[PDB]
Amino acid sequence: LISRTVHKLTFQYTATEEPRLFVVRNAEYNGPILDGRLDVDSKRSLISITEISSNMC
Amino acid sequence: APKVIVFISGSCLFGAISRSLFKKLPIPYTVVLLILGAILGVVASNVPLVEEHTRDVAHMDPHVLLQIFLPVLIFESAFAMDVHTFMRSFSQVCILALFGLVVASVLTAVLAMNLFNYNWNFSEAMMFGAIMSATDPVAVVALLKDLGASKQLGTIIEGESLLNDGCAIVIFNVFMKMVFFPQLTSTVGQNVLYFLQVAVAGPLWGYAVAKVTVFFLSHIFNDALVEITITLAATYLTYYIGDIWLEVSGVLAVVVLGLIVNAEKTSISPEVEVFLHRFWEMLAYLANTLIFMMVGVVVTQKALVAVDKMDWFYLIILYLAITIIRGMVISLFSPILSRIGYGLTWRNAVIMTWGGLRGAVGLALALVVENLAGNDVIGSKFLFHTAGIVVLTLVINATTIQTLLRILGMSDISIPKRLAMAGAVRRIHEGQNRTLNMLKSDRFLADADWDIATAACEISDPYSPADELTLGERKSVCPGCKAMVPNEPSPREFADMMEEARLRMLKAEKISYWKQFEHGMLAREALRLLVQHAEVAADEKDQFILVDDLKKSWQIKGIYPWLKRKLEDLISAFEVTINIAIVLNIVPIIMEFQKIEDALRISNYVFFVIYAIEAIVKILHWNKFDAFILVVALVFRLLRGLRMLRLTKALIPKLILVVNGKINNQLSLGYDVGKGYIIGEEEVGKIIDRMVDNKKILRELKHISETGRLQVVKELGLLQREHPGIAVSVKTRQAIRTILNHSRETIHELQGAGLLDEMEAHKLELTVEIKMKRLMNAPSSIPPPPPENLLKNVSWLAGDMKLIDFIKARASLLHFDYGEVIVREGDESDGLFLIVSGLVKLYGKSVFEDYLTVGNVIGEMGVLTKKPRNATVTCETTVQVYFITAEDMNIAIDTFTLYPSLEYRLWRVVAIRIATPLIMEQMAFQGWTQEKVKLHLERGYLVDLAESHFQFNIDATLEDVILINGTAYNAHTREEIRSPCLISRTVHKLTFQYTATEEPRLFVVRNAEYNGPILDGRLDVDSKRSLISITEISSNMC
Amino acid sequence: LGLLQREHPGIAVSVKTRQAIRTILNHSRETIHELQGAGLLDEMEAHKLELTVEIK
Amino acid sequence: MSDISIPKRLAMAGAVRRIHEGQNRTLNMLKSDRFLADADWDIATAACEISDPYS
Amino acid sequence: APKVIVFISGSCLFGAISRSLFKKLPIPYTVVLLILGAILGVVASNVPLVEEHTRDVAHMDPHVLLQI
Amino acid sequence: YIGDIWLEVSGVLAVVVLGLIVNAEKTSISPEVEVFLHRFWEMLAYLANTLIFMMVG
Repeated sequence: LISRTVHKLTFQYTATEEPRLFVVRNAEYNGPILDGRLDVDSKRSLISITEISSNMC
Repeated sequence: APKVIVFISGSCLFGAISRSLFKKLPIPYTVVLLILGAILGVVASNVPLVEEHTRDVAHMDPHVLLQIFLPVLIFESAFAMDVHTFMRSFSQVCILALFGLVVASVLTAVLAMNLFNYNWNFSEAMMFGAIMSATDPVAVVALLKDLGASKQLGTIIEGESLLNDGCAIVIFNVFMKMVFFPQLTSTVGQNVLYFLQVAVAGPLWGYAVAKVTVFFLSHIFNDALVEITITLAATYLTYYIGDIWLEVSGVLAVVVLGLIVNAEKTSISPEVEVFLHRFWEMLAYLANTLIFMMVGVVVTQKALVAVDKMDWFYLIILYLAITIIRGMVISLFSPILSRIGYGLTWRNAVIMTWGGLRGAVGLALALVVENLAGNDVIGSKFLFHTAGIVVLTLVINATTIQTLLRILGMSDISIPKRLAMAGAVRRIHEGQNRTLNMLKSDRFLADADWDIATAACEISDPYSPADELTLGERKSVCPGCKAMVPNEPSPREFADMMEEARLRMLKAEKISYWKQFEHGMLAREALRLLVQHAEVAADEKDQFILVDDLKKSWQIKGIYPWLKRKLEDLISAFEVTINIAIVLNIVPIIMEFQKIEDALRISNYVFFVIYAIEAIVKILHWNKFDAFILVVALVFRLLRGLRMLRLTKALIPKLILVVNGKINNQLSLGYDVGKGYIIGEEEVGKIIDRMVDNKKILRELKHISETGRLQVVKELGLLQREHPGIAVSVKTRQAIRTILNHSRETIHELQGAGLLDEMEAHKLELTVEIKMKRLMNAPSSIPPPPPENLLKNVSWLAGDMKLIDFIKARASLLHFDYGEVIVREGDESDGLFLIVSGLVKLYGKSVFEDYLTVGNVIGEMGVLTKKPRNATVTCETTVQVYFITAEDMNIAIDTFTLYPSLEYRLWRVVAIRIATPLIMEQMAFQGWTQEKVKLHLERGYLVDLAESHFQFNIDATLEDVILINGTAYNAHTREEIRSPCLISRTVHKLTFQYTATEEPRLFVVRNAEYNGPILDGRLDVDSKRSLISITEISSNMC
Repeated sequence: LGLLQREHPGIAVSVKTRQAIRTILNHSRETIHELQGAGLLDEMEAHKLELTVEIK
Repeated sequence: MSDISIPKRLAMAGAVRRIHEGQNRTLNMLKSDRFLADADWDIATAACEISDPYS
Repeated sequence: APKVIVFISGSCLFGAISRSLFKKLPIPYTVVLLILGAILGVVASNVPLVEEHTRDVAHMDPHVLLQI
Repeated sequence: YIGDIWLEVSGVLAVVVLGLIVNAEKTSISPEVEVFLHRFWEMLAYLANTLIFMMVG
């Protein structure tokens, strides 16, 4: 487990190693924004949001 | 063998089958219960055993039917009501229910007399109209609750139904006593006294029993059964005593009792509140089931032998006329109802007209007409027409009220609610995908049938022309990150950006208010008011949530401050003995109102020992009144005057306690609404940099938010200055509630960690629940502390008696009147200023503007850093301050140097105050409230940088490192940091330069703590062998 | 436990599917609670979704 | 049979100590709030006191 | 007028008072309920209105007592 | 009622067995209904004890 003391990792690329690194990124931003786009379909009952974005203008 | 058990339990089982089998069908379960009752009735008419069962049950006495079933229905209808929304629109509900009920009963009486072939007089026709005008919508209230908007219409319909049922039973009882049981004659004075008795002493008797019940419930801790028993016994005793022992309308008494107990729900423990809601719903369900079954049995046994084709025709015309009459009533009251703040639209009027569902109250009154008419046909016609209009209203109005809400447009799901539900469903789906990918790689659950697991775990979204055009306009409004094309704004798209930013700010404010309520900071009603103001402000053109509409929450103005000051002007063990003597002499007043009444109670206990020897010779204007009472006693009415004067001079301070309680209840809501607004604006200003990207819009929204924040802070400070003691009481209530809520969270986090098992955690949670209930019954006006108690309760000063003594020795209480300037912006730091009275204004060019109040200390950073001042302080009221000079603070710093030093405590207070915006800026995106940040920062400690050679190594045990003052160098001197800043993950080692006039300060928080499963310790038995207690809780041993 | 699965295979698959579905629904319940605490979902909509997971 | 066992006594004492340090942290936070600074803190400290049930 | 409501609700209120007033005392609330019932019984033997109430309630059928 | 009246069955043992089985199959009830049912039957037994002791006195 690469600790807090390490700041930058420089991997050597060679044969028979090809190193693998697994990272987890700080939960997520549960955006209070949450803008989206619906589209009405046939019979006007399946109106459903498609593009849940939460990052817009 | 009681056959009532077989009928009651069979009705319960048939209602269970009816509810279960007809979930999908739109026909309600009450009409199919009525059909099953009719089948049981004809089976009873054929088979004699079912005749025995239904004969001894369904052919009930009328009085016992009302006295058992009506209090349950009326109390559940009052207890399910949202009392605050009911009272906000009490005017419309009252005028609609009362006046619409009396004119609908009159019109139904006139229609019955002029249309029905029977020779009914006006009294029996008014009985018929009273039964027909009683409405019980429950399905319509449920449909209007779940279908989003028109939230107020459900409360309007439910309150109108409750008052309609109560007043319908009142006019029914009046005309039943006109027709059936007496037919006596009385004068107009007795008639107006009887009307006054019913229509006034109903609610007053209900109020008296409700206040006694609420007082009894407030002082009951740690037994739910006593509380449920008290509620049930209070309801039944109120109805029985009012209707039987007095001539009081007991229905109005149970209405008032239910509304008051629903208002004072905080006097009940919350688990008992949840139980009481489900319990009264269950009792009303059983009452409705029994009434509908009995009505079906008696309709097909006794009421269906006089029905003809003309009766069926009259039933159809009666249903049409009742709907037309109710619609015309709502239409004619539409101007008066529209003149009030929630004016009815035509859509709400149509829903109110078509939601007039008849029910169990009208069925019960028809049943008592049937059983009181005897062998006459009038009861048969009453019961047949009531059951017919109940069946017709249930079928037609339930199905068409669903279709009519769909057609009129009130059942549409709003676009923001659709977006929120879609985001929740997407989060649920990605969480389930993560859980599935975890569970497929487990060493135990690898061979599970995953098709069935994926099929069973599928949380679908419940919500699946103008709308598409509007949504297309919104996505044309926001290109942002998905478009990824730069451009420049235009004067139409600038207004579009401003409007969308306003909507985003209001949505984030609503999210902040719900975060405050969910973490136990807001009350419920403050949350409702704040989200209502945000939703109202989202509907107008360009307004935000204003301050002027929020002022009405904390407008304490009314009759109550005037009563408070007048009774306090009137106020300003021997008295207990005299009050006990007057209370003991209260009973001979009732005796004199036989040995001539035992010599008139021995001359009224010899004039109450000659007024207790003239109050012990006036203890060797109130005393003038006592002397006048004694002189009148020396010269029965004298005793009455003496007793009433003693009662007045005893009951005045209880009246000021009631006035203090009412001002406290309004002031608590005002403080909660204001604090919710302040916390919401602070949170939305922490998250406005990500949302609003245009800088002009950012500056305008920040300016509006800061003006609102400053106005609310100033109003709350002046509000504290208006009523000081009640302000101290509400602040102490909120402080105790915060401490106990966080203790509850600590018990829950110990229960989740397994360190405390469920029984011991339940004991400790029982202790904190008892403490919350005792906090509810607090004094409403804690007297305000002197300046000395404020000075002893400063955070740094508070720990040590010696430092308290030194600072109190070298304090200086200074007084500044209105408009004076306490300190300038650019002058030197000459000392602290602890505000002990009043409100100040911190104008400063940091433009930093703030209002400080009682308890805040000004100049701590100034007297530590030896820096020129930041902001000038001008008084906004008369301000009393404690001026601890800089020389006194410096010699107190040089004097007190223990392990908690004065320097360490002062720098810790200012370090928390300067580290809260940094952690809130860098970590608002992880959903952290300000209170959680303050609590997480309060676990920290400053580092003695003089100890470790002025170089500091950030190892993995440190969570957040904030440099508070001075400059620092980082790692292999890569750069320099010279500000208040949150030292990030990239920095590994801090090397501080030690020089003059900086002396840098660093605040660190260390990685929660190891909650040791070890937990070894040592006890020691003491004298009497009862105080055996653990001393050395170690959790780190061999 | 491996030999116990080998004794009765189908009942082992049923109890594993029960525990898997229960784990997924418990974590969905925790996700609804963490959306309710974050304010993104109000109390009525969260009560609807919790009603769905309770029915499941 | 009514004696409280030693491990249960230790667990309850640890829970009470965690409660007390949490209340001290909450008090030090609440004394430095811009709204609740003038509360009567003697009453708050008296009302919030989760004593150990097993002494 | 069903007097069973007055007896049932009075018993509920007296049990509430008995539970509330005797939390600290080791004597249970059932025996003090029995003492209050004895006081109500001699009051009923003297006063005829309480005789009417307790007579139509407490002199119950045996079968309905068991079956309820 | 059916056991004691319509048959000659000891209905007390029937209610004992019914209560023990419903207590065993508590997972067939929803948990909020389980909490309600516990407090509800405690309340009904409290009212029954109170009424029996008052009547006996």
